[PDB]
Amino acid sequence: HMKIDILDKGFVELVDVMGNDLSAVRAARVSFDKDEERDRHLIEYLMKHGHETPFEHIVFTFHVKAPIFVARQWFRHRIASYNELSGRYSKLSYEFYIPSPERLEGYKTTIPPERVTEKISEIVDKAYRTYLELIESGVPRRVARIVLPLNLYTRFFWTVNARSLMNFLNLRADSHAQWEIQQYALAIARIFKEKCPWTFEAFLKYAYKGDILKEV
Amino acid sequence: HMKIDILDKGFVELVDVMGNDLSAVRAARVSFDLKDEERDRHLIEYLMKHGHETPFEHIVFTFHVKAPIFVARQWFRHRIASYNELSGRYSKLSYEFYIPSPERLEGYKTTIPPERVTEKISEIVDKAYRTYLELIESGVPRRVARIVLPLNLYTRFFWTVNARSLMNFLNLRADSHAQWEIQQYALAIARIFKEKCPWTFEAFLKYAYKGDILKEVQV
Amino acid sequence: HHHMKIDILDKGFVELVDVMGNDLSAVRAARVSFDMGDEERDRHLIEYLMKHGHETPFEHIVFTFHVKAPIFVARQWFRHRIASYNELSGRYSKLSYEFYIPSPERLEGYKTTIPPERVTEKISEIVDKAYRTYLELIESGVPRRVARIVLPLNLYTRFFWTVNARSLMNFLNLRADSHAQWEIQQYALAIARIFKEKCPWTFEAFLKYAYKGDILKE
Amino acid sequence: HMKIDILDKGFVELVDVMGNDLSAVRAARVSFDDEERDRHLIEYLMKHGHETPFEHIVFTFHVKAPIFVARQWFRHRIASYNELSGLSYEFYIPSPERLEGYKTTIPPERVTEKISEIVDKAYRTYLELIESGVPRRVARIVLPLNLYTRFFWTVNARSLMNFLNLRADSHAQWEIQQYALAIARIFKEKCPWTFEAFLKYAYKGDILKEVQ
Ligand SMILES: Cc1cc2nc3c(=O)[nH]c(=O)nc-3n(C[C@H](O)[C@H](O)[C@H](O)COP(=O)(O)OP(=O)(O)OC[C@H]3O[C@@H](n4cnc5c(N)ncnc54)[C@H](O)[C@@H]3O)c2cc1C
Ligand SMILES: Cc1cc2nc3c(=O)[nH]c(=O)nc-3n(C[C@H](O)[C@H](O)[C@H](O)COP(=O)(O)OP(=O)(O)OC[C@H]3O[C@@H](n4cnc5c(N)ncnc54)[C@H](O)[C@@H]3O)c2cc1C
Ligand SMILES: Cc1cc2nc3c(=O)[nH]c(=O)nc-3n(C[C@H](O)[C@H](O)[C@H](O)COP(=O)(O)OP(=O)(O)OC[C@H]3O[C@@H](n4cnc5c(N)ncnc54)[C@H](O)[C@@H]3O)c2cc1C
Repeated sequence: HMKIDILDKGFVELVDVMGNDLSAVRAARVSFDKDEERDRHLIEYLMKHGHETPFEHIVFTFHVKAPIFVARQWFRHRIASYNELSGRYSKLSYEFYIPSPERLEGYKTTIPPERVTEKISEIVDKAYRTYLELIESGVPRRVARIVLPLNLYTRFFWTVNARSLMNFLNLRADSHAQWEIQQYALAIARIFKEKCPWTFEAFLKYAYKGDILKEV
Repeated sequence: HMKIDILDKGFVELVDVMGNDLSAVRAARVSFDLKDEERDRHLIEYLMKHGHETPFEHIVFTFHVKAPIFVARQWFRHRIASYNELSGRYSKLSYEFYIPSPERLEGYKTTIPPERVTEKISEIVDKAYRTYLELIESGVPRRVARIVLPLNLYTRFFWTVNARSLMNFLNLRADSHAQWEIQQYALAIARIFKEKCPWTFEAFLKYAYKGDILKEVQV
Repeated sequence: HHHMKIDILDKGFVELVDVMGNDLSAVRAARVSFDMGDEERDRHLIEYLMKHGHETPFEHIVFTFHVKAPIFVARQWFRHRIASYNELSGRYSKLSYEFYIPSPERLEGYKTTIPPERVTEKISEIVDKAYRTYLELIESGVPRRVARIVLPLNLYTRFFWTVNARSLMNFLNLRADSHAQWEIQQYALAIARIFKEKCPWTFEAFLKYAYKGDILKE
Repeated sequence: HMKIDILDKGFVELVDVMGNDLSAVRAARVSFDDEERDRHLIEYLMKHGHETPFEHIVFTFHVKAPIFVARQWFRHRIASYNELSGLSYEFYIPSPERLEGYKTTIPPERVTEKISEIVDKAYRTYLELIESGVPRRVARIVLPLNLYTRFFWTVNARSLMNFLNLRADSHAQWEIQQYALAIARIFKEKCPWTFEAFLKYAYKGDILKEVQ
C-alpha cells in the first residue's frame, strides 16, 4: 500500500517490514517485555555512538522497478538479499527508461534537450526491433537480449536491514551519485522514514554523511 | 506466544517474524500479488529441490535465546545473521549456570556416580561465583572480575536470521555430530520454523536437510 | 610468481593477479598449525574436510582475478555476494569501448531462419549504431553517465575480483553447469582452470565430493 | 613470522599476507600494471571513502587469546575463523598493575592471587572429571573464561580497519585493546601507506593516534 513512482516507468513499492523503532530498542536491551521519551533517547544514544547492530533487527522487503544501469549500482550492496525477475517463473515485459528533456537541462548541449531524448528513444526502438527479429528467426532469448540497451527496465525484490539501508542511503542519497539512483534513494528514504521515524531522525541527525536528505 | 524452555534455565523465544512461505513464492516470481495453493506449494518444493535458495532469504525471524556461553560460542560462529548480546550498560545482568542432570551423564562409563559429577560441577560453580562476588565487593570492576566465571554461565541474545541461513544452522546443529546441548536448541528453532513456514520446512526436510535428527524426532 | 591469463570470447579474459596460500593453507587452518607438507595425511585431511562439508578451512585460500567480460556476464557474476569487486571507472584510468559479438559457430546449434553469419552481422550493426549514437551524444555535450544508457549489454567491462576458495567452489557449482548461459560457462571454465593449477588437491577433492555441476568433469 | 606477545601467555602471529599497498592501487585502477603517485592515490581513496580497493589486501593471523577476548573478537563477521578443536590448558592471570587504578579494599597482588587460586581449583576439578571418565566437552564447562584458545583469522584490510576502529579504542576492554595494537603493528609494517592514510582519514578510535 506504499508505492512511489520513479523516473518514467519505474517504482519502489514496500512489500513487507518486520518491526519498527522499538525493535532496535528491544534488541539493544535484549528484552521481549511504556515510555516513549526514554525509548527515543536510547535510539538517539545508539546512533551517535555507532552502536549500529541493534538496527539490524529492523528488516524491509521492497519491490523495485529500475533500469539496468541503476540496478547494477544498487546490486553492489552485498549485505542484503536480491531476487531478479526471470522469465523462468513469471512473464517478462520490455520497457525502457527515456530521460525527460528537463533531466538534461542543466547541461549546455549542441543539440536541444528534446533531440537527446528522441535519439535515446530511436536506439531503443531499433535495438528492440532487432531483438524481436532475432527471436523470430530462432536465436534464443538469452542470446538475443545482449543487443538491448542498459536503460531496459528490470524488477527485483530487495530485503535489507535498517543498518544496511542506512549505509545504502549514505552512498546513494547524495548529490554525487547519478541522478537516477538519487531518486530511488529518496524513495527508499521516504518509506524508511514512514516506518521508523525515530531511527530516521536520529540517522539524519548523527550518522548521515550525504546531503540530499537535508534538502528535499 | 512461542517460548520453549531448553536445558535447566535456557529458552528459545520467538520475538518476530517477517513473512511466511508465500514470501518466498512472491520473491521468486518478483511480484507482490492471484494466490493458488497447489501451485505455490509446488513452487516451494521446486526451489528447494533444484537449490534455488535465494527466495528463502526473504523470510526473516528474530529469536530471543537464553543459553550457556559454551553453547553461545558455537552458535555465534554462524556469521550470516545479526546478534545482540546482553551487556548490560543497557539492562541488568543476572548469574545462572548450566548444571547437567545426572540423566545427561549416564551412558558414559565413569568411575564415579553420575550424581557425584553433578555435585562436583555445582560445587566448583558455587566457588567461582563466590570469588567473583568477593572481587566485586572489593572494588574490582565487573569486566575484570567475571573472567573467573565458568563457561556454563548463561547469557542472552537476540538473533535475527533469514530462513536460508536458518536452514544452514539446522543442517549443522540439528545433527548427532553437534554437541547434545546445541542439538536441543536447534530442535526448538526447528519447531518454531516449522510452525511459521510449514511448507518450506517440509521441503527442506525432503530435499535439502543433511542432518539426521529432524527426520526422526517429530517437530 | 603467480600470473596466468586465459582468453575468453572474442576480446575477454580472466587473469590471475595474486593468490594467498595453497592446499596446505587449508590444512594449517583446520589444525591451527604450521605444517608444511606427511603428504598422505595432508591429502587425506583435504578429502576429509571436503566430504563432510567442513569448508571453513578453504576460506583461508584466497585469489585475486582481473576479469574482462561483457556487462551481461558481469551482472550474473556480481550476484556472488561473498567476495570483493572493483570495477573499472574513468576516474582512475582509461575507459575503452569494445563489444562482444558472438561467432557464427556459437549460433549454429540453433535451427535459425537465417544463416548464422547474418545473425552475427545484425548484432554487429545494431551495436555499431548504438555506439555511434553514444559518441554523437558525448560530442553534443551530454554527460557520459547519461549518454552511456544507450549502450548494449554486450559492452565489455573490467573488474578485480578477490574471492576465497570456498566461495569460489560455490561460484563453480552455479556457473560451471550446462544450464548456465554458454558465455558464463566459458568464464567458469577459466576460473576452474586457474583454481586447479593453484590448488590441485582442493580442486580434485571438490570434483569428487562436492562439485554439483556437469561440465568440469568433461 | 612476525610474532608479538600479548598479556601473560598470549600472542598474535602473522601466518600469511596477500598483497601490499600496491594491491589496493592495482584494484582501484583495475590494471595489472612512481612511488608518490601511488601513495597519493591511497590517500585519495581513504579520504574520499572509496574503501573497496582495500578489500584486495588480505591477512591470515594466528592468535592465542583468552576466551573472553576471543568471543568479543569473533563478533567481527566479515572474516574467516578456524579455532583449535581436538589441546593445552593455560589461563590469563591479570598483573597487579592491571588492577591498580580503582580504589580496591585489598591489595592488587591479593586480587591476582585470588584469581589464580580459583583458576587452579577449577582446572583441578576439570582434571578429576576427565580422570573419572566424563567426556571432555562436558567436563570443560567448569573452566573459566580466562582459558586461552587459539584460532586462525583471515581478514581483508578494509574489515581489518573496521576491527581497529572498534577494538583499538579506550571503550573496548584493556585486553582486546592490547591485541588490537599488535594487529595494528603488523598491518602498518606490511601496508605502511594504507595504515598512515587510515589514521589520517578514516580511523575513529583514539589510542592509535598516540600509541606508536
Ligand atoms: C567516492 C567513491 C568512488 C568509488 N569509485 C568506484 C569504482 O571506480 N569502482 C567500483 O567498483 N566501485 C567504486 N566505489 C564503490 C561503489 O560505491 C560500490 O558500488 C559500493 O561502495 C559498495 O558499497 P559497500 O561495500 O559499502 O556496501 P555493502 O556491499 O552493502 O557492504 C556494507 C558494509 O559492509 C562491509 N563489507 C561488506 N562486505 C565486505 C567485505 N567482503 N570486506 C570488507 N568489508 C565488507 C563494508 O564495511 C561496507 O561498508 C566508489 C565509492 C565511493 C564512495
Ligand atoms: C566498545 C564496544 C562496546 C560493545 N557493546 C556491545 C553490546 O552491548 N552488545 C553486543 O552484542 N555487542 C557489543 N559490541 C560488539 C559490537 O556490537 C559488534 O558486534 C562488533 O564490534 C562487531 O562490529 P561490526 O558489526 O562492525 O563488524 P562485522 O560484524 O565484521 O561487520 C563489519 C561491517 O559490515 C557490515 N555488516 C556485516 N554484517 C551485517 C549485517 N548482517 N547487517 C548489516 N550490516 C552488516 C557493517 O556495516 C559493519 O561495518 C561492542 C563493541 C565495542 C567495540
Ligand atoms: C559438528 C561441528 C564441528 C565443528 N568443529 C569446529 C572446529 O574444530 N573449529 C572451528 O573453528 N569451528 C568448528 N565448527 C564451526 C564451523 O566450522 C562453522 O564455523 C559453523 O558451523 C558455521 O557454519 P557456516 O560458516 O556454514 O555458517 P555461516 O557462517 O552463517 O555461513 C553460512 C554460509 O555462508 C557462507 N559464508 C559466510 N561467510 C563466508 C566467507 N567469509 N567465505 C566464504 N563463505 C562464507 C558459506 O557458504 C556458509 O555455508 C564446527 C561446527 C559443527 C557444526
